[PDB]
Amino acid sequence: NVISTLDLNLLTKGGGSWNVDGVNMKKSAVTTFDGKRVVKAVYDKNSGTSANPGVGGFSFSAVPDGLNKNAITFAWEVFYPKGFDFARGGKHGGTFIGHGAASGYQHSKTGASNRIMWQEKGGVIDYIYPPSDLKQKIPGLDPEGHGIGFFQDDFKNALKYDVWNRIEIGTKMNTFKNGIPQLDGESYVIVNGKKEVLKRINWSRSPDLLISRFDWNTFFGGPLPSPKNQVAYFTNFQMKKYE
Repeated sequence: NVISTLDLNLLTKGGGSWNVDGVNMKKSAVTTFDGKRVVKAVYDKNSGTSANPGVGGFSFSAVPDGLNKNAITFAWEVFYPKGFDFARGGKHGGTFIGHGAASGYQHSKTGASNRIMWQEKGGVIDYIYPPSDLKQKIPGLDPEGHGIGFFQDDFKNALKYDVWNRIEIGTKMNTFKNGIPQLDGESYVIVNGKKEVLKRINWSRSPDLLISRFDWNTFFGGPLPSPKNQVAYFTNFQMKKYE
């Protein structure tokens, strides 16, 4: 089910068939750790969102050759050395739908996003910014304020220390019938083999607005930044069929 795997030796040289762009390496680095080619994500104390002054994490986008715009999964592995402080959560990355803002406390009629966040104590959630002005039937899936979290009770302390945790996030567009979005989009999260699915999502308002990119942007919060200088390692970024 793997379509392609990002070669991190090409991360700032176009990413091969991933078409990687917008790399913000910051204080992070591609290196070798535990026999694997990884990105060492460096989170300085007080780093998080732009509201916080420190430097932390790294980002990139990709539109890989082979991206199924109607349904796709992205996957990666992350190693948290013992003692890492998860604070009260942060971002990994995920998929964006359409165009227009769908993060950063902004929404748009044309855009949505489906991201993984970590949580306190190494929990995981699905974290969604849905489009403005688009009907939803899932209670609280609202395009205002911050994103909407799902699965908090299913992945408590799922991210263990000193191990390669395996993460996946699947996104499946809703269908349209005579142009009306059909509230049959889906999302799923997998952490170390445990999968949870969310059904009945409207991901976009019209069939021209489909999955448009992978967006990687790892940082603490909001609203709390990294409480100390610390690192995590990410590896094995894959684009996979939606299962």
